[PDB]
Amino acid sequence: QSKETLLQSYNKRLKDDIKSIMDNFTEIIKTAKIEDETQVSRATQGEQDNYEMHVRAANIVRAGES
Amino acid sequence: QLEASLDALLNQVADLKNSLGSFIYKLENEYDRLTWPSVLDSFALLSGQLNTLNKVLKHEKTQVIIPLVEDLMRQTEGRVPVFSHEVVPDKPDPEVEEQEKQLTTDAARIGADAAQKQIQSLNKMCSNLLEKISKEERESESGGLRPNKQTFNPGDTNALVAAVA
Amino acid sequence: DSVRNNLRSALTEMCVLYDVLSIVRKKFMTLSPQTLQLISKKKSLAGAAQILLKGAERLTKSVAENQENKLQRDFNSELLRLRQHWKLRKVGDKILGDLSYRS
Amino acid sequence: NLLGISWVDSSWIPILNSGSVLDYFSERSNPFYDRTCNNEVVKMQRLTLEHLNQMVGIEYILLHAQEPILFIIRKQQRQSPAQVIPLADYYIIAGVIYQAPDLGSVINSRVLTAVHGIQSAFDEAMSYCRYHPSTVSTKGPPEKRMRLQ
Repeated sequence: QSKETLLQSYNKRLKDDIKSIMDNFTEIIKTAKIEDETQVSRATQGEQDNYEMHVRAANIVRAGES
Repeated sequence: QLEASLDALLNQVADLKNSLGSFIYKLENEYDRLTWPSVLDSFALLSGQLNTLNKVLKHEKTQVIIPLVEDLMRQTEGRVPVFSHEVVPDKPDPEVEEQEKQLTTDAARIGADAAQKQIQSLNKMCSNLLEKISKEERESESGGLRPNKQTFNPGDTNALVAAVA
Repeated sequence: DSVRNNLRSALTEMCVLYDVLSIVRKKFMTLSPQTLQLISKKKSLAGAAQILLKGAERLTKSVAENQENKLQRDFNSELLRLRQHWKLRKVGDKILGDLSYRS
Repeated sequence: NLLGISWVDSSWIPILNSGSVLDYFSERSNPFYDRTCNNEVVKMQRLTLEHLNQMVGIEYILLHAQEPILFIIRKQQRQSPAQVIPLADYYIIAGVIYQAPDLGSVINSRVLTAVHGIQSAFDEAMSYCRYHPSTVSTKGPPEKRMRLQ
């Protein structure tokens, strides 16, 4: 069923997944924020956002590799 | 004033919790499958919701809560202000206590001028350098227009094909 | 499971917070060199890098094993060998075209 | 701090009425206010709400009074009249000292708890098992017709 169109769709999906993995890596690298910007609740919200970003970057890397 | 941002954050947290509970109940089966059917999607959704809530709480205010005086009407049914007055105080935080203790021990484990302040400054400098390098790489790679391949040119040879002439 | 219990606790905390906010949306009123973010950034960086390096090493080991012993490479490798040694394969789902002597 | 607790005096504060409000404010259970507030200054000669607002200090006022069940107190913290900033926690909600804390701390605690739970769930469900890269001649119509009989 549309072998050429199926191959084109697979290539587009692979390219989009690669671009999304690259964008996720760039976002994880740019969202370091070593400066202590968390002023409302540092010890709680800072650690929460840090763990969330770490889990998100790990999941994005695993999904991109797969 | 701040009631708008409060309601926005409450709706965001409620949507995040509802999505998490729905994903759990749909993929519980008394045990999770070790193939990542939707675990990556659920983790990404939870992380995005948490980041959005943190950004909304940190952007701006777009306290004390007395007893009761229709989402809240479903939970606080029958007009019971004592329930809201008793559930408002109810955190042990056992692991958070040990974490705070380990942090307040030294918080840098070495040095005074080279403490967490200078470490954070150096980390921010390295992160800025890495972000500049990544932005330069992205701007260099954005020049790619399209994979312009090449093939035969039958448009000319067709009219140029042989004939009675 | 423990993941289910953690998710249930998180959902309960979020629901309690949302209910308190909706009630406040009744009667409301107004009432250390720890460097939390500085340490949390490095902590999350190390935590993510650990899993990233683990996955990368696992993928590299699997690839090196598949490239070293060229006997268990069933995915497309034995397939290329078979096709070079056998008939065509009309790929409808996985394979077709037996020795029907239709050639 | 004592916002996380919800203690209440049993022998000291026998009730939470208007007259018992002064006894509840003068008898902390466990913590209710600071000793250097205006409550102790007004309790020197005679406890009253007029001297609390007159004397510059952290006074113990009532936010909402109701003898039936709960009475919202307002522990004012200001050295000037016509102003009531709630700093202490000596409410009479449900005949007991309420928390009256800031919602930011509770929100941060809940968010940290949820983040820790999600991280533990991810770390647990990460590694569970192996997910690495590696009829036509069935003429049953006769049987059906025979079973129909």
